Parts: sequence; structure tokens; C-alpha cells
Amino acid sequence: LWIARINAGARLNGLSYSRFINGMKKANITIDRRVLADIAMHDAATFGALVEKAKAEL
Amino acid sequence: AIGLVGKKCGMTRVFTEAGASIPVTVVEISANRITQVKNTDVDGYQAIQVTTGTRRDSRVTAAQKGHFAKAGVAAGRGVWEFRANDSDLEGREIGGEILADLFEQGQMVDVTGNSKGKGFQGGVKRHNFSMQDATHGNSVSHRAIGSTGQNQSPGKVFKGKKMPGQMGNKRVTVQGLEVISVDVEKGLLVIKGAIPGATGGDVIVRPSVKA
Amino acid sequence: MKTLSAKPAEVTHDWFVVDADGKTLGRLATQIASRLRGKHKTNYTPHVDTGDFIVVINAEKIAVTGKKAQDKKYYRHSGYPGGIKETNFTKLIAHKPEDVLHKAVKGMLPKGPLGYAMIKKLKLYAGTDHPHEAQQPKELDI
Amino acid sequence: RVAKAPVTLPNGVSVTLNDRQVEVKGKNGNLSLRLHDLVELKQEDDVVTLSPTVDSKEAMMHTGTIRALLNNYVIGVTEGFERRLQLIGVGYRAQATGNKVTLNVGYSHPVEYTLPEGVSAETPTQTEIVLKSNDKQQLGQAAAKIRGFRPPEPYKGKGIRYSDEHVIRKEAKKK
Amino acid sequence: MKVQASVKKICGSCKVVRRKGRVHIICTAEPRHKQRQG
RNA sequence: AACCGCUGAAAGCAUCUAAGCGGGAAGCCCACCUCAAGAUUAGAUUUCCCUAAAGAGCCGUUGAAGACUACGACGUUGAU
RNA sequence: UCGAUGUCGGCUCAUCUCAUCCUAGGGCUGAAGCAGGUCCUAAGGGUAUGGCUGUUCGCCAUUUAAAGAGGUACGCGAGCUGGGUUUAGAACGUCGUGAGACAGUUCGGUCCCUAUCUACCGUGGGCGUUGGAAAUUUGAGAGGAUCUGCUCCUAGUACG
Repeated sequence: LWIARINAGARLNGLSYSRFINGMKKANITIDRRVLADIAMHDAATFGALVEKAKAEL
Repeated sequence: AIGLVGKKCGMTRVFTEAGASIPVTVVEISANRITQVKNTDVDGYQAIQVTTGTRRDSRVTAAQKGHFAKAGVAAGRGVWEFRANDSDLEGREIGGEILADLFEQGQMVDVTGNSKGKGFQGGVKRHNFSMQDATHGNSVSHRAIGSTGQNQSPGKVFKGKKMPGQMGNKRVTVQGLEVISVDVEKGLLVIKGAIPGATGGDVIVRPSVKA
Repeated sequence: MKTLSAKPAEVTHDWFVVDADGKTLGRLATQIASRLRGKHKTNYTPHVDTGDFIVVINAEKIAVTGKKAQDKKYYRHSGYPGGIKETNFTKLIAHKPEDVLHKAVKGMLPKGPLGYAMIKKLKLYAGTDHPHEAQQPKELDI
Repeated sequence: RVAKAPVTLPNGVSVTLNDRQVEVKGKNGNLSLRLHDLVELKQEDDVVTLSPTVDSKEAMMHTGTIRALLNNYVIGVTEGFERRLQLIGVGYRAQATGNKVTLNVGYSHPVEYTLPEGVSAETPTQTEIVLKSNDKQQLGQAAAKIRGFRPPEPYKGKGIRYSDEHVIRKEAKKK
Repeated sequence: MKVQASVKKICGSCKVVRRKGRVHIICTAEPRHKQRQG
């Protein structure tokens, strides 16, 4: 469920889930998929900034 | 492609001068009053609605009384629709008239009616099943259905298997029947053949579709 | 903190119009199936219908590649012994144009009450017009 | 080879290309062919060179057939095509009356054939049909259709046959 | 004609022609040389 | 479908085929008969009615309708 | 599968396959015609009655356009039969000293079940179908049906 929500959120602004997780790993962001899906569902601006970090890292 | 509704009056014969007897059936044709003309714009298809016969006022609902009043006709015993085309919707106006003139002598017609009802019937009469042995040790299965399937494969009865059930009392059409004589002042339609149903039943006579 | 579901009363289904003109049958069908399920939304929960209404026009103009227009077979059994019937993609496009895309999407949706409820949001029409200007669908090139 | 051969345009004839549809207009009439989407058509001084859009076997095989069809259209508009059918048989005869030709060959009934729009038949004698057309395709189709009512038989040669058609002959009552 | 798995030109007037992805031998000299693969 | 083509290149020829255009079976899809909107996508049209209405049902007399049902007819303004 | 899955044949009732028996369309032919022979397509229909034997089969008689090959628990006994096989009686031949035995034969010899579920054939009740009602209807679909002889005529012509 969390992975599906994060995939929806990342595709909403930018890249796919796989590239997003790679970008987080490169950015050294330790946030787990549970919190990530919670932010995707409940805080679209914060998830946008979080996606921008992963996108800047690749 | 439009027909008329009549009542089966019974069977008789017509003799020809050569001395051939023609089995005929007599149809009373009351006036077929036109109650509604259906067109493609309003209904999506073309049809003529007619009524024939009578009902007393106490037996006609307010909805049907208004339906008949809109046409300007008297309530009939039923209401019947005939699918038509632009050629058929020529002189046919609401409240108009359809008589036995619709058919000519020697014209082939299709006649539809409710068949005589035989009620619950076994396979022997309903489907021409063979009887099993009357003697020769036959137990209590003389008019039995016999086997109703195969073994484990398929392990069921196939749909549409012939069995006992209600026989007759269904809509049935007989095609290729000849108009022996038309009379319109008396509302007489004499047709060669059998005409499904009993005397007093509702019959529909249309031009023959085989042609 | 917990993981919340979408709360059907709080969900809104948006209306979109898709032109299936010359598009590949299955390539469009997958996109439509995802939209009907609601997988593009961050509130996606597999037990709630979070999808969107998809209105497909030019459904008779959808395309298949190869020799599939004449070799793609549609079988059905009528329930009667020997009652197996087959039709072509081209014959089915001539006869019931919407059924090609409806069949493709029904194959890709989950098979159960919720899937039946999500296929009910697919409004697909042969021709350039749909009777849903009241819903104001937004053009969606997918 | 066929594709690389240019199509020489006589003085009367002319070709125009409007939205992938080549029209050849001249003294006999007007013909038209749909230009394949893998072939390009360019005109020079009284000649038409048509070449593949890309250097490929498929494009060359399509420009060969476009060239052949265009050349046939040009010749069929500058002078037309003509085909001859012969009838062999005791009571075999043909009569051309307008666009409809009747044949009494061997049936309990004469056969009536309506020529396609673009083919004209005349019967100088009663056992010989002359067909004339602008396009070789429609001429050949009409000839085949007429000839197919009674194709030639090997044992006596009876039937409708093409002029200068080799009919195989077999011997009846062999040992 | 002869419908068989091995279709080969017989005389020298036979042609190998393939139509609809299927191999035929068509002969202009001997009508019983006509073959189709299958 | 098999099969027979027309024109036609790949493959200067030939060639039913690759582009294109034809013929062709009791077979396929319609057409014929019956059923059919629980086709839950439950469709259409005409009328009628809404402070118990329009109607439907019970009940009764009943029918070439019928196992029971249902269905058809009629109940004094009446030939059931 | 042995705390039981009844055997052969017949009857009744079928359903499917196609490697097609007839009917339909064809190519080749040592195809003149009429008839065929082969192979390709084709499963829509249709596809005997009797004599013998328990027979399936098989032979035979007479037909038919044809008398197809198969699968379906060698379909079908909680649908029927019970002639054979395969209990107990008895006998013959044969084997055994014998009790007995024999894919040897012969005469005789109990076939149960009121149907819960699935299926199927019919026929109702309920609810729904965006207020209710009486009628008339479109048709997404489904089922049924689909066989074929002979005579005349073309014409005693084409062919020979």
C-alpha cells in the first residue's frame, strides 16, 4: 500500500517510484515508506519538496 | 407489413366446381381502429397500433380510457401493434380504420395465435419420445424419459434437454396460407388451413413474409 | 501515526474525456484501467473506489497492430451444448464498436464487486460526441 | 530496374499529383492511381521519375509497381488497350449490344454480362469479341469474367478463349 | 493439385511461388505438376 | 474456405500478392419462427393519478387457461 | 477406488469430434459423355428395416442420397431389461482314487432406494428498475430450423 501511494505521489510531480527511491537513497534520506506514503496522502507540498530533492540528486 | 386482428370462428370447407374440398377457417374481423401511429422520430421505429372488439366502461382503466380518447376510438378488447415502414404509414392516421379489405383473394398470409393448451405433458407427447416396452419385463417406466445424460463426463444434464413441462398455450405462427374469400360488410375472412388456437381465440393475419 | 483509508464519502471522481482515435487497444486500455481504479491518486486504497470517470469517444476508431484486426478472436459460450461462438475484431467493431474497448478494460480490472463498480465509471462511445457535457469532462491524452 | 526506368510522357498526356492521388489525363480519358506512402513522384521535361522515399527493398518493390501501373495508365490513355476473345463450338455465339453482351454457348439459357464502366465490347463476327479499355486492369478483368462463363475444354477446344491463348488438348477415347 | 509436405519442381517448367506464406509449385507444361505445401 | 483469377513489382521475364481490384460452399453472420430489459447499462412511447388517488388484490361466477399457481372473461351499468 | 466406482448386449435418451458416408464447393485424372478414382475445403442437416445368433460384430435379404469413423466410466441399470458372463440344483464330455474341477457345453435360477444439493425441464412468489399506475413496445442476446429422392423440360441435345 505505501509503495503504491508513493508511486502515485512521485508520478504526480515528476519521476517514477523506482527513480524516486533511488534519489532518496542517493540523497541519504532515511525516511521509511510508511511516513513517505503518509506525507504523499496528507501533505502534497512537503512531498513535492521531497521529490525535488530526489530529482536534484539524479 | 401491417395486418389485422380477428377472432377464430371455426373450421369448415369450401367446395370448388371441380369437386375439390378446401379446408378453410373462418375469421371474424371487427373494425381494427387505429389507436396510435408510432414513427421513428418519437419511438425510434415505425408501427401502427390498433384495437378491436369492445370492453364495457367499468372494465377499461382511466389510463386506457385516456389512451383511446386521444385517438378518438372506442375501447377494444385488446391492443395490438404491427411493425410498418414508410410505405405502410401512408393512409394510416390515428383514429383511422382497417377492415378486411387489407387482404385480397389468393393472397398468402401468415396467421399467429395462441395454441391450444395441453398443460403439463410428458416427453412422449411433448417431444415425440418413443415409449419403452409395454411388456417384456418392463417395470414402471413405460412413458419414462429414459436416460437424461452421460456419465461422470459431463456429469450434468445439458441445457435445452427435452423433458415434461407445459405444452401448448404459446404464440404460434403458420405461414403460407391462402385467402379463400374476403368480405368486409360482414367482417368475414376465409383462409385455407388450420389456424392455431381454439374458436373464439385472437388471431393475427399479416401478409406472408415468405413471399 | 497510522495509514488511513480514503473514506468513500470524502472521495471525488473527476470526469475526463479520451479520444481513442488510432490508439493501440491495449496500450490505451491499461491507462484507462489505472484511471478507473484510482492508482494515480495518493489516497489510493485497494478497498475503496478512488477512480475517475473516463469517457471515451471514437471507440470504433481504436487500432490494433500486426494482423490482429482479422485474427483477434472473441469467443463466448451461450450455455448450450455446442454453443461456442466466435467473432472477429473487425466484425465486432462493425457490430458493437464499444465492446472491443469495454472487453479490454474489463480484462484488466479486478474481478469482484469493487471491480464491477469501477467499470461502471467507463462511459465509452462510438463517434465524436458524448452525452455528458453536463459533467464537463477535461480532455485527457493518455 | 522497373522502378528506375522513367515514365516517358507523350505530348497529349499529362500527370498531376494532389494529396497522394496521381491523375493521368489525355486523349482517351482520365485514369487515377493512389500513390503509395513509400514512393515519391517527381516530374521533369515530359518525363516522370518516381523513386523510393528511403533506400529499402520494400520501398523499391513498391515503386516498381507504381512505375508499372503509371506506365500502363499512360499508354492506355494515349492509345488504349484491346483484348480479343474467340468462341469455339457448334452453336457458340456472342452479341454485343451497348454495355451488355449476350452469349449463347451451351446452356439452357443465354448468359448476359454487363461490362464494367470503362470497357467497351464489339462483336464484328458472331464468334469473336473485341474489348477496348483505358486501364489494362479493368480490361483484363472483363476479359476474364466473360471467358469464365465457358472456359476452353481440352477435348475439343470448345469455350471462350483468349486470342493467342494456348489451350491444352487431350485425346478422347484413348487406349 | 498435390497437397503434400515436400513440394519440389519436377520438370523445369515448374515455378516455386509463395502466396499467403504458402509454397506452391505451378507448372505451365504439366497440370499434374501443380503442388501446394500442406 | 479450398480453389480460380485481374493488374502487378520484389526478381527487365514470369508470377492471384507484397500495394491494389475480383469470383467463390448445404459451412460463418443476417434474413424465417419463438423467447427476450434481472440487458442491475433494469431501455422506449401513449395515457392515468396523487390530503389512501390512479390502480392492484382478496372474494364470487368461471374458461378449449390450468398440478397449485399464473393467465383470460365476467360480478346486476351483468350472459360469467 | 476392496468400511463396494455393478459386467456384455438390447431399450430409451442423447452430446461432442472430424480422420466426411450422403448432400455442397473444388484441383488433378489412365476426366469424351454417363459414371467414377484420388486429394483439398466443408460437421448445416441427414445418415434403413429385417433373418441368424445373448451378442457388440459379422454374414445374408431387401432397400436408401447415404446406411460414416469415433469420444463421451468401451455415454446412459438411484432411467428400463436381464438373453450371455459369474453363486447355490442337475447332467454330459473330459480330468481326478476322491472330495471336486473345466475362457467346455447343457437345462434352471429375487435387478432395492419416496431425490437434500448441483444439473435440467417447466411454473410461481419477492424485491428492484430514481413517485405510482394501465397498457403497447425496441431488441443486447438466446433458442429452434437447416435433410433429401424421383418425374417432366432443356434434349435424345452437347459428347460419343
